[PDB]
Amino acid sequence: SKFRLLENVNGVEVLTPLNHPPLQAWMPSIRQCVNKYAETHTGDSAPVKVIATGGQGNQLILNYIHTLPHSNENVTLRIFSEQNDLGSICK
Repeated sequence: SKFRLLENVNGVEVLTPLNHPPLQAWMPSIRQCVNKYAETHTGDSAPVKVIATGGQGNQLILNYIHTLPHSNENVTLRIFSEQNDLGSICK
């Protein structure tokens, strides 16, 4: 259950399990998703981290984790490589 840091995106740690396969190809999508998620989650409600997994086919799982007082905002989201609804999937 140890994570490696793919990237810090505007204060949000984008993490993946230590030995998870490579995800670099998803980074532009992940960055857009984090950008859009920040639009509805600011200040104390900003997520601490997002765990990225999957992505070996056309689907990536992003788990946004908040501080404990804001853990009711934690979400698992699924994004596709081809589809382009990041503005509405990532709120």
